[PDB]
Amino acid sequence: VDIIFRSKLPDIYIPNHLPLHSYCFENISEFSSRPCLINGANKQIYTYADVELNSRKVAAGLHKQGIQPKDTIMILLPNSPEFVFAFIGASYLGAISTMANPLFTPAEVVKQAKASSAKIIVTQACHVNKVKDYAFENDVKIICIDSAPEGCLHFSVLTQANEHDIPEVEIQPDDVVALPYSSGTTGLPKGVMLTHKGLVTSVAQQVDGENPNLYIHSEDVMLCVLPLFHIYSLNSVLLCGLRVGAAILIMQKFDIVSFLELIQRYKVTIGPFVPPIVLAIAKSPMVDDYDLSSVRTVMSGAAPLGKELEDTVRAKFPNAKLGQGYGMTEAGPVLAMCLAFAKEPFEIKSGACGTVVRNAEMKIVDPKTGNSLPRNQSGEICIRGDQIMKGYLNDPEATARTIDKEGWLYTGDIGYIDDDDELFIVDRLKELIKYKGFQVAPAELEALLLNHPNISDAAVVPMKDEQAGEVPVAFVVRSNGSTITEDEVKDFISKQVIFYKRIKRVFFVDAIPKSPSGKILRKDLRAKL
Ligand SMILES: Nc1ncnc2c1ncn2[C@@H]1O[C@H](COP(=O)(O)OC(=O)/C=C/C2=CC(=O)C(=O)C=C2)[C@@H](O)[C@H]1O
Ligand SMILES: [Mg+2]
Repeated sequence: VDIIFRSKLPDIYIPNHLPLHSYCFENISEFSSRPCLINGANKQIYTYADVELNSRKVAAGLHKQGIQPKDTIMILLPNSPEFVFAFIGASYLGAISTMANPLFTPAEVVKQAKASSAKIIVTQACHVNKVKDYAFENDVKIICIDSAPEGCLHFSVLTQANEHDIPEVEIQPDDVVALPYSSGTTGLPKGVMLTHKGLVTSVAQQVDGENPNLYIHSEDVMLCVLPLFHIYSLNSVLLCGLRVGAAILIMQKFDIVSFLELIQRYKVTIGPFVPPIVLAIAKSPMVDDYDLSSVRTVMSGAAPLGKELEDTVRAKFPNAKLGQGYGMTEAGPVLAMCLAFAKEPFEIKSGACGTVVRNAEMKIVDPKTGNSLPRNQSGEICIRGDQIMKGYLNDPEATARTIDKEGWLYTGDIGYIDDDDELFIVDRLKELIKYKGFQVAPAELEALLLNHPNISDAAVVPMKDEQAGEVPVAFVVRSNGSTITEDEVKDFISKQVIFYKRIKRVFFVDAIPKSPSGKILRKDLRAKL
């Protein structure tokens, strides 16, 4: 029998039959006049009323541009009010938003645009070159938020639309609303189908209930420095923030001076961070010149944090509850959330990534035997609940390998739960690399390397790194007679991928360590490092 773990919080009612926009704005009349989005770039503020209205106008505009229920738009933007209006606008139509890093290479963007069947790409003028040819050849509309080059529309064409022209629509709970890309537990990036039901469940798991797991309210100011095109910020910052009526302070990029100035100036109360930001706070000489006493909650997620950094956060944020959250795109994303963040807080331990969310079930499974394990024994973390993905777009085979027929999502993460129901992640079974919290899929890089006429075989694995947590390193077997150097390999990759996917070291070997079956012995390679 499976040994099942649950939250220390009781199950709650979740209205996951509601469309995401209906749920997120359910209580809007209570904070209609309150600030919703604060743009750190220009200090423009939009109220809740504004955000709901603009989203509805954008929905009408998108419909006029040809977006029907179940159609897809691609958002190719930095953190911005426009990102938000496009995302919520598509939700109103029963449509889907796929989101991507605006700094992706042309090849990377086009691959995702093709895979997702995006009908419209929303971007900035400076990135039109990345998609122009593809979009013209395929009649994909390009909408720019700043200035429209030839053959593009301005975002104003969406906001000019009348909110009363939103068509009648019957959105179902299992309808897809968000399509972030993730490589999951093996292979290439795949389209993660996140539904209305799923996202409502995940948000509720965090912020709803008499004692919410992550207590945020309508007087909080939450920093949005994490990218909205990734699921952490999208769900835990934007969607959770909207649900409770919090102010969301948008930053387009991390800059230490801007970051500190904004926290001090706006009296930021919620800090959703990743370990590299925590590291910058611990290391920077200018931090001592700032008043960060306003921050009451500091969360780190997306990558391991560790004891040394956890300590200096305490010092630099004297009034904050500090802890971690643990998410995975396929999981909706949140699996576990620090209970020190609760309205009535629980005691926590350093290095824990939280307690499994309420209205969910967790088990720990030995990868060798398939046996579910008791407390204080490490194995693969698995989760079940309404919050998880519907599956991978156009990939039933990968879905079947990732979520079993009893509804269990296998994360590829190794951990244990202790006597206080605190989850600790100790290792990663899956091949995924995390550079500053960003996914790096080795399979993508390995495919590129194997394509080089002077490379016979290759394996990409994480190497531990202070600044980035992990960096991608390549083990390369040269073809016979090949003289390709470390820099030549690095350059070959650097010309084809976004910066964070770059190979930082190349180790040349006679053979890639493989199992008898020929699967890369990644654990063996990590051990060599
Ligand atoms: N706290 C963590 N400690 C160690 N590893 C972590 C942690 N969080 C994520 N990971 C590793 O990243 C993988 C998922 O990559 P992904 O890029 O799919 O997803 C994320 O990272 C999302 C993390 C979130 C964190 C929050 O606190 C939150 O509120 C909402 C989301 C996952 O399978 C782990 O290997
Ligand atoms: Mg319905």
